[PDB]
Amino acid sequence: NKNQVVELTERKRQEKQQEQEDNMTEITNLLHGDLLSENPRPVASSFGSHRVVL
Amino acid sequence: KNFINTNAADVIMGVAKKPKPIYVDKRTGDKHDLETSGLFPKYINKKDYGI
Amino acid sequence: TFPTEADRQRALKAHKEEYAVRQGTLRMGNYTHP
Amino acid sequence: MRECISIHVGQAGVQIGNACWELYCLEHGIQPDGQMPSDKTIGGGDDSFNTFFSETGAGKHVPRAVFVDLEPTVVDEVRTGTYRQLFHPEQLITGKEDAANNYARGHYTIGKEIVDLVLDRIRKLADLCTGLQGFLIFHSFGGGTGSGFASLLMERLSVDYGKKSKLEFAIYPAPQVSTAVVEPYNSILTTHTTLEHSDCAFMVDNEAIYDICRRNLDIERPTYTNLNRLIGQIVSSITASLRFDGALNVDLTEFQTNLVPYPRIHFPLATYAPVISAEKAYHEQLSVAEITNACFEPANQMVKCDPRHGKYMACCMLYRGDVVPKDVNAAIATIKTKRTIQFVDWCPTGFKVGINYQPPTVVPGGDLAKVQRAVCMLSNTTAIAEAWARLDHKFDLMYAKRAFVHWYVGEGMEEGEFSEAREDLAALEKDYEEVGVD
Amino acid sequence: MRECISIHVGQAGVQIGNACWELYCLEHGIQPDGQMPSDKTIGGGDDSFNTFFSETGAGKHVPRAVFVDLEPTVVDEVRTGTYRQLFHPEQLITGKEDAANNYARGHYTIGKEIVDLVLDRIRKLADLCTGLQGFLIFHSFGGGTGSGFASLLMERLSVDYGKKSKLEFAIYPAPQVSTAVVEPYNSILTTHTTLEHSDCAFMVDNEAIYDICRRNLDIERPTYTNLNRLIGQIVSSITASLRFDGALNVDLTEFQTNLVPYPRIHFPLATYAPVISAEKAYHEQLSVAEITNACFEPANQMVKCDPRHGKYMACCMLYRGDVVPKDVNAAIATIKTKRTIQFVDWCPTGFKVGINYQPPTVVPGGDLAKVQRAVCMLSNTTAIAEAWARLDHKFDLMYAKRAFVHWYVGEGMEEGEFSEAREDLAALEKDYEEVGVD
Amino acid sequence: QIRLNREHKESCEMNWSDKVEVYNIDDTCSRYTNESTQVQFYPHSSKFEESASTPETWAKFNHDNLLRAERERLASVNLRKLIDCILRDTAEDLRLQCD
Amino acid sequence: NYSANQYEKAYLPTYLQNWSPARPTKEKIAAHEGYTQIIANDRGHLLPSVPRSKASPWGIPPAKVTLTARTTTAADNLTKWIHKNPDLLNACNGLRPEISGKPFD
Amino acid sequence: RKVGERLEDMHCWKSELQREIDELSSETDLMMAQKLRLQRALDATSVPY
Amino acid sequence: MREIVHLQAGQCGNQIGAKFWEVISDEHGIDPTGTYHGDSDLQLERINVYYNEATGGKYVPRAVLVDLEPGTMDSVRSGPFGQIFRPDNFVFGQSGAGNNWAKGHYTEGAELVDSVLDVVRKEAESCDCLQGFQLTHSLGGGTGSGMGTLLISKIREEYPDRIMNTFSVVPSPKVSDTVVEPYNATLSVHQLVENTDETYCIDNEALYDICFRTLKLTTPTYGDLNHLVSATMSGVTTCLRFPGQLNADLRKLAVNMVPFPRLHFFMPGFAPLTSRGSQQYRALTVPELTQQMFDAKNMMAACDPRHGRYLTVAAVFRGRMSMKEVDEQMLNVQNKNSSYFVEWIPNNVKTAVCDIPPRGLKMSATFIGNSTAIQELFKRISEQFTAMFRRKAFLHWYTGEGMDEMEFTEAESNMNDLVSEYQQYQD
Ligand SMILES: Nc1nc2c(ncn2[C@@H]2O[C@H](COP(=O)(O)OP(=O)(O)OP(=O)(O)O)[C@@H](O)[C@H]2O)c(=O)[nH]1
Ligand SMILES: Nc1nc2c(ncn2[C@@H]2O[C@H](COP(=O)(O)OP(=O)(O)OP(=O)(O)O)[C@@H](O)[C@H]2O)c(=O)[nH]1
Ligand SMILES: Nc1nc2c(ncn2[C@@H]2O[C@H](COP(=O)(O)OP(=O)(O)OP(=O)(O)O)[C@@H](O)[C@H]2O)c(=O)[nH]1
Repeated sequence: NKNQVVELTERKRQEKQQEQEDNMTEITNLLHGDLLSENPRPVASSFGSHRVVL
Repeated sequence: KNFINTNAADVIMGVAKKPKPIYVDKRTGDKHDLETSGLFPKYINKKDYGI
Repeated sequence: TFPTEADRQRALKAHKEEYAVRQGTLRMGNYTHP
Repeated sequence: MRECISIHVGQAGVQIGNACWELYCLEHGIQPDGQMPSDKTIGGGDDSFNTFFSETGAGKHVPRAVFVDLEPTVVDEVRTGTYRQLFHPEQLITGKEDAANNYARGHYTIGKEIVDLVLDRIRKLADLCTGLQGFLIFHSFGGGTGSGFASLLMERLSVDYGKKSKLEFAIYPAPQVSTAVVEPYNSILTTHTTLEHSDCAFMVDNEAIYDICRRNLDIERPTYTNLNRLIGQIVSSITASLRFDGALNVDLTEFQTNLVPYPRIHFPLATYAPVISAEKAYHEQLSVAEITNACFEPANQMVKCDPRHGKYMACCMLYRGDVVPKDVNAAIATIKTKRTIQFVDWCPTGFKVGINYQPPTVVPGGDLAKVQRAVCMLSNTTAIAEAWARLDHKFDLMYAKRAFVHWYVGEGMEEGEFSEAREDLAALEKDYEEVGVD
Repeated sequence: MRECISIHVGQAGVQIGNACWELYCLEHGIQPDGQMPSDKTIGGGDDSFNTFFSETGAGKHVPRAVFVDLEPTVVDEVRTGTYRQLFHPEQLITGKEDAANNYARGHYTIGKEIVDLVLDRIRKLADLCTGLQGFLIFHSFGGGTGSGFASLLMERLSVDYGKKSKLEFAIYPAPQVSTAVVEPYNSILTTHTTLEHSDCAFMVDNEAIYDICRRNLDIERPTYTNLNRLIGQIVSSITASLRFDGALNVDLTEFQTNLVPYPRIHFPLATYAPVISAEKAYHEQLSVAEITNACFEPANQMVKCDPRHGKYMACCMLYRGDVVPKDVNAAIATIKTKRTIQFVDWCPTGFKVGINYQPPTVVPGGDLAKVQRAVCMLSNTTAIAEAWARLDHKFDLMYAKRAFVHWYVGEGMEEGEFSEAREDLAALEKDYEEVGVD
Repeated sequence: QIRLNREHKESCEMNWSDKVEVYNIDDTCSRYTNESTQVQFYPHSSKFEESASTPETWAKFNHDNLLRAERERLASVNLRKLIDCILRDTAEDLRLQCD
Repeated sequence: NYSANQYEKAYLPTYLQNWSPARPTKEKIAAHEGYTQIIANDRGHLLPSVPRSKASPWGIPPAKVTLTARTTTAADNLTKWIHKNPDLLNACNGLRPEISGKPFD
Repeated sequence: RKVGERLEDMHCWKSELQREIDELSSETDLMMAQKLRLQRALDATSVPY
Repeated sequence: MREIVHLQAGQCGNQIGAKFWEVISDEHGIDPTGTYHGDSDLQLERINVYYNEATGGKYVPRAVLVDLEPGTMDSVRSGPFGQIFRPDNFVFGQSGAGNNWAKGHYTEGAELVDSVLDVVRKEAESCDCLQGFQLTHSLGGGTGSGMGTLLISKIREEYPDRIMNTFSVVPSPKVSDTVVEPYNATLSVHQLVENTDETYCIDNEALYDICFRTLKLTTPTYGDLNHLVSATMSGVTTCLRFPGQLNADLRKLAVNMVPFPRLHFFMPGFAPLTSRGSQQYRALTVPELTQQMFDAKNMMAACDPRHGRYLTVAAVFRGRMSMKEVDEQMLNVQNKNSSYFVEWIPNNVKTAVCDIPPRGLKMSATFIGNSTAIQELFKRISEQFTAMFRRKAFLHWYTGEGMDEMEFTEAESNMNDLVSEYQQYQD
């Protein structure tokens, strides 16, 4: 029982470590989110440089 | 309008409607027509057979 | 459930007088408690 | 011989049956492939699995259960799961159209065309089986596809096959939680249709299942796997008599004959006492007395019924593990001496003991504790009528303002059927106090 | 001894006989060239081929069948196939003019000058034969060249030889599929000519042949190769009693004596029970009990008939492979007790059992299963009249408005033959009802 | 990285193989009974009692090898993601320049 | 379609797993006399004189229950709620259930 | 009894190392595919220069 | 299997589906060219609910685009995803609408309804069995209202057994630009309530505030607004395509929604809206999600139902959640505002949880609302119609087309009858 409980606690710690890294990776995506960053580069979906996407 | 009371009357005299006898075959077997399936229908029911 | 209608009428009056005191929505459960 | 068949209706009934069969393959040591190791247990299908699996000369343990569904969504990934090779492909009844929570839609629109197929599955299961004591029906009262489809099948299996038992298992509607408001529509429709046909209906409620776990299992964050783990343990415990012997063996036939007092009401309540965390099991001691106190402690029941608000008729205890007749008979004798426990004066004895040598096992990657002495508490009390009493005031308001009927009358019913169930219920409630009256 | 001759008429009959002969060489291991390996089986023509092939001192197995056709296309292309060296050139009776789907065009215009040549084939085959029990006529009711030409040959072989059996096999017209609208016209013409002469006619329908192909063989995209493989297996199974022995051996005479109740009607139905995909056969098991139910399962019949809509008169089961008397005699006893099985009370006994030890073999590059226990189910029931009843309410319409007759009367007929055939069918239906009435 | 992964594959494979044969022989031998055949008298010996290993140490070996493979697979996944990102950036820069 | 003799234990639903009784059977036949005339021509055609089964066969609320103790008025309907359905009282595997119970006072 | 215990103990490790080798092979195939993709990109690189 | 065929209407819709479809392709990992990159197994099999198969692993959209002006179609064709759309699906006319409702409903429609019905039935036979259809259009849109009202009517008798999902944007209450727009809207809704089964209500002014509230980016593009609504309509459709213990059918949802047949108008609700610092200042927890889910600012559809009461509510949760939190959160809100619901229905909450997170966030949700807040919407347009019909402004055009005032009489009357419907139920 104790050994099962001891390893049960370890799974808790690991999934804490697992759920933590999910947050920072989630934070990273929001940082690079194009909707958030609103780059003026992807607005030129037109073929000719003299013409823009309205 | 007591359209509340109408809805009662609407469904009170709503009678009912009918389904259609259709069957299926397989795992993802489709809705194969039972009605006049040509397989298990009531075909011999007309005053023309034999006589 | 009752064998005799006399016991049926005997039972109902016994619970009718004991209606309000008894717990449960139908007032058959037990008041109990100290 | 001694075997039975399991049925899983409603998209909720399939994930729970999955876990149950997942649980069942452990104690037999079943590999996911479908075969044992080079060890010799295969044959014509006769060993511990013969009651449950069908491992013929092909060597593949074929479970004796049919999973029925109306939506391809939840039934396909299980067909792509880990044990899908074990499952018979056309035993996993799928559909392409839903019942839309509508009893009648499943009961009329789609029920006709699929029941004939499953009836074929039933008969080709029936021919291969030998004694086939009864059926294991896994469903749900708020069955999105369970409600209508279970009703029609249990009608058809009752009318053609009436000489055996039919064991019913559904989640009881949550008293104060409702994920659907058409749920009362079909739930009462299911109940009134099932009262005159169902043999043994056993209910359960998820809220108290959750309430238990963060009480003593101490997990504030369980999962359906945890929920399915507990209920799968329940059905495992009751089938341990089939799986294992003991001082005495009992069967569902005894369960039916001895539990139900009188017709109509056939709705006992299950319970499992040694519910505790592994750590709390680790540095504490288990014996018959405290679990006998725990099993009858009012907060250990998954159904929201204050047992003191009602009175008991029957109580079945199924001790699985290392127990002796001495303490248990003394302990239950003390239970009879207790005053707060109020069986009806009608029954002198209402206790059906089950003894099984086998200590129940833990599941790898599981959450339960390691138990040596277990007990399952199937019991019936008069404290249950409040639930249907809760339903009627819920329903009586709704039907007076007749919400959602435009759908139901829209696809082919009338109001007479809805009328019948209410005096059907009014019969059940009025009967409940009459038998409750001594 | 124990031998027969096969005939393949109609451009439909030409591929099917080829595949049967293609099948037949496999179980004897015949090489496409025409000779066995250095192993010794040749002689004066006396071995397992002596009933099927004529492998004389020349050493070449010569199949005992004649392929008759009216269009050079298919007959010449098979003459450039793989086994064309085996076949007899002018046994492949070719034609330069078609019957134009017209029965009588095939029956009168060209059949006169060709039958005499075919008759020479018959007598030159007849003289060399020894036992010559009967003939294996492969045709089709909607015979574009089969209908007319098979009728005339059957007449001439009936009149000259009336002392032996004549076994007929035709694709029954598809009840809801009509690739020709003259197909009814000639079909009824074929029926009325054959009722007073034909010995045993066995039909089958392509639509249901496909229906299994994706049901249990699980092929949504099979081809005639699979279809001819299925029917080639069927005729192989019925000839296995000739090819090999078993617990008991049965001959075509016994079937004829035991199948036809009363004169005219000689039209039973064929069905083969162990029809399943290879992988489904892989992890499952076969025994007599389940295959008994499947062959009598109503959806397993290749004819669009509900046995519950009719009543049974004859049923023949031929078990090819490893079987024992104990289970089969018990298994059939189960069927006699079955309530759905509604035999006519005229026959307390309506079963003919054939046991053959030989496990049916697979064909290289085939799609069949791996069968050890096999049974082909030949049966006759009253549920067949709907097919002819389907034809007459079809036929009566067109005949009332006499469509396409300008061709038939144009090239030499009148309405009298059409007039005669209809009351014969009307006789058959009332006969079918009078036998149906007890 | 490919080379390293294949080497680790081979090592774990050979150990798996060994446990396979030992398990098979153990199962085959376990079927023995007192009255049946395959029953022979020999003299005793000392290789009967030769000492080379202990279960906990054996389990240590197995777990360590498991960890080796685990880490190498982690590194492979990381490298793959890095490669994909590099490709993305390269393509974008070339596009802008030509425009 | 008869029941056999003596060895009447080898043929039962015990192996059939039959949950609707197969067919009532018996072992008794009245001593039949009769030259057993033939009354057809070639086709099952009864000669018009002799009679047949004159086109008799040609081709849910019912459930097992005992009345036991459930209110008389409810029970009375149940009896009618069982019967009045020949589509389930006549043929085709039998279609016919049983019944029991006891009255009230 | 002791022999049976030892046997089941062995069977466990057999199972997990089976599965472990399996996913290793799968991941190796994945890096095969990605390496080939990089090779194709390098092939395409040349022309604009 | 069951599937859906989509209909693309209105010039606003021409943008709507464009953003909506590219989100799906990017969500499922298909390139703009059309060659899917096998990355997630689950999205591979359940792509046939919306897309059919083309050669070379190309997933053809089963949607139909319809308009009158070639330039917009040329633009959407020249977009990053115009290649995945089919030239077959590009049906249109060669006329200018004047964005007149009647012209798009009687004059220009007559010669195109034949053609467009052929395309849909061609697509309908291309598939086996549908749930139904959904339409992206506008009620205030001139050409979209004209076409859709025609198409919805025709498809009703065509398939009276399916789901007639409708997606329309409500114009800005403060300003409509189009001055005849209330005429266009009131006409359309008259048939719409007659024909539709489900309808979403969307307002730009609320979207404008949301940009001021959480986007905080001052100047967006209209497509950015479309990105939001496309995410919402994607989220509700995620339940169909993705696994998880939640039931997917809109009818399964619909049978949980509509108390009485005239309830077709429903309002959306969406998942974490976050600003610059709050992305790294948010502890993503089901409580704070649920708190944000029922925020008076988080709503975007029409207006604040703080004024009215809540008839039926349904929130679908996309991510790694469990029954317990949504249960207690439902209890918390139930105890939070017990009186704010209606005594006519208790337990008016309908819950579903999707276990498959979106690509970009883990724990998300979507809300669809049925409350008593729509009264403000059509009471505004009620006087709008009366004031303009008081002196029949801009009416000679419709009479020249062949329209008469009597058509307006029942349209407003039917509208008024529905207004009395909402209150006398609730009040
Ligand atoms: N026993 C059990 N019940 C569940 C589970 N998940 C949800 N439920 C409840 O059981 C009910 C199942 O009924 P339905 O929702 O109609 O499910 P269904 O009939 O199989 O098909 P759907 O309508 O598609 O959902 C739901 O309303 C839930 O409240 C589960 O995992 N196990
Ligand atoms: N048994 C069999 N039937 C076929 C095959 N191919 C087509 N059929 C069907 O069998 C029928 C053959 O009858 P007919 O068309 O009259 O053929 P025929 O009498 O030999 O001569 P034709 O008029 O030239 O075609 C066709 O109508 C087809 O529908 C085949 O390969 N084998
Ligand atoms: N495409 C697009 N439409 C918008 C935008 N903002 C508001 N809308 C409205 O969305 C409505 C629907 O478009 P359609 O139905 O195609 O328009 P229409 O029928 O040609 O008539 P109009 O309303 O005059 O354009 C239009 O009426 C616009 O008023 C926007 O930013 N882009």
